Amino acid sequence: DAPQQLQVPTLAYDESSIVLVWKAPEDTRKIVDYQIFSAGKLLGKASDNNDNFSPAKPYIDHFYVNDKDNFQHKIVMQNFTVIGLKPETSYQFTVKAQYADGSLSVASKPITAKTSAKPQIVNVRDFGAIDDGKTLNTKAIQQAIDSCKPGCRVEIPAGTYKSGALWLKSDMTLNLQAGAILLGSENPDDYPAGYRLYPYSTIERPASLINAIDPNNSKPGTFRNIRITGSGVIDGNGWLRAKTAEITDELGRSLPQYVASKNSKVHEDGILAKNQVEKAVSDGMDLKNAYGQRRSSLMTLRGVENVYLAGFTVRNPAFHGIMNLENHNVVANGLIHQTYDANNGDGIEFGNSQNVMVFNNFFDTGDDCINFAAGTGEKAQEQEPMKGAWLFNNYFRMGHGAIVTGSHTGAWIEDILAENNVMYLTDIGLRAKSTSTIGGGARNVTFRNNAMRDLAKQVMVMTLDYADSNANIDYPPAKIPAQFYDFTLKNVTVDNSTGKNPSIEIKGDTANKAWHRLVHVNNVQLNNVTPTAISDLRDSEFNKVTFTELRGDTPWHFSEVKNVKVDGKPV
Ligand code: NI
Ligand code: NI
Ligand code: NI
Ligand code: NI
Repeated sequence: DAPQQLQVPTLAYDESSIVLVWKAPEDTRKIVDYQIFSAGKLLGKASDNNDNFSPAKPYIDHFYVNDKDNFQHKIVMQNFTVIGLKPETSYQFTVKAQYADGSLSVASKPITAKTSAKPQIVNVRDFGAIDDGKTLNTKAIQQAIDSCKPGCRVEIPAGTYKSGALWLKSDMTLNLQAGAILLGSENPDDYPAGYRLYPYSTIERPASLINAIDPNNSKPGTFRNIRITGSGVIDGNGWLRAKTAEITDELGRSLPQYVASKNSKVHEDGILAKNQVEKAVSDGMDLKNAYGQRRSSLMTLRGVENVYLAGFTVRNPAFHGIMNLENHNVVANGLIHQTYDANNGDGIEFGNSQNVMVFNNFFDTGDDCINFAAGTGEKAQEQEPMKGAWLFNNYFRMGHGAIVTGSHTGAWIEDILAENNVMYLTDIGLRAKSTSTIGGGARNVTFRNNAMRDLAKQVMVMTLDYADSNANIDYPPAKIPAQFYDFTLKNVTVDNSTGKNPSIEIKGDTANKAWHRLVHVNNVQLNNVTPTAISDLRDSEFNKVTFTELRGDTPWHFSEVKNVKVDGKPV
């Protein structure tokens, strides 16, 4: 059957290049690659193209190096980058599946796609931006952005440019060139009032280092067509290095290591984080809220329709890494996150956003790699559901969970597909969490065709707490309680999970009517992991789940279950 849904991701094109992605089927056992054709002429194979353009790809190939016996699910590439094109030119494209036996599928339905016109180019050095070792460049960089006409590319060339909060606008690209480091100011005054997370949030957070934030309005379409690209680094200047400041990773490359702090330690551990918490406490906040709310995140983009993030390295946030709040049509392509172990330094947060795509990312994060959020309590639905996410061809290294939905489930997290990824040293593959009074939940979540090694904690955890007016809770409680259902875990392999907690852990509170339902687990092999602990679950089935080298006596531990089934036989 022909590959489906060949497409250019939102804004993933410029004057000389176009990125293509397509769906891979559920069952890829026979598919070993994809070949891409332009006007029926072979441009190449997806595997080879990713070797060239994806920062995840060498890590992903390397993951299989010691996999004699073919234990690990072999992921396929679902993207191809076309370069060397001409400005304002249409190109037609098809894709074919390449099979084990060497034959090819029928072509996909073609697409035509057109490169853009060569953009006005604005260099920040022409506004007096300077890498001189302590000029603050905020004004220079903001002047360059302000001078932008629609379609402008703003360039930060090689060099380290210290900067305070910057404010982006519609219809522009900020390009961070090779050798460019955008460095956060450590001065809290360089980050003025930014935003409140939700409309009903009461504490104002500072601006991030990079912002698309309208002072009054969060609605999707407040901004449009924002692109941040290039192979340079955005460094938030949040934290000191850890005692072991740098490590050599599994490819022999160096990773930075950021101190893992807490609210009572930030005065010794923080840089911007320290200074911002100090300023907030002296302004009157207790230390807990100052730590929790008053550190600048690296990037906050709110109300943007069409966002393309590509190529850049993220380091050292004072708080979160990349935040998307109420955006539509977001693509993150080939970002490199090196933020281990900055406290709350998650890779990408998606908050009440729709139609989001992450591919070719490398994640080494201080918190969750990819987190989904949708508000809290009765007011949550003041906002869009968190709906439509497609996460593929990424390499997850360290982090609190590769795919996390969310704790904040109020308006619903839904229609999430994470396929053809590799995880190595990550805490957890799939994490789903909520409490009763948050409301909403998550549904239609598929985690499939992923391979995992040396997980630090557990494979998959779905947890639902009660309570009640037992609550020290800031939002109004939800009338309909939080639930999870319609979760699919298929064609997944894990070798080693070094935590002492349950490999597959599903937990609720059936007494208080809190259960999960409609969990479908098919064709999963778990080697050298602990037994499962599955609670509060109904109308679910586990088929062709094989445990080998079990760290315990029996894999299956069930309690408080209704209409569930292994494979194929009632529990
Ligand atoms: Ni090859
Ligand atoms: Ni640094
Ligand atoms: Ni961490
Ligand atoms: Ni956490």
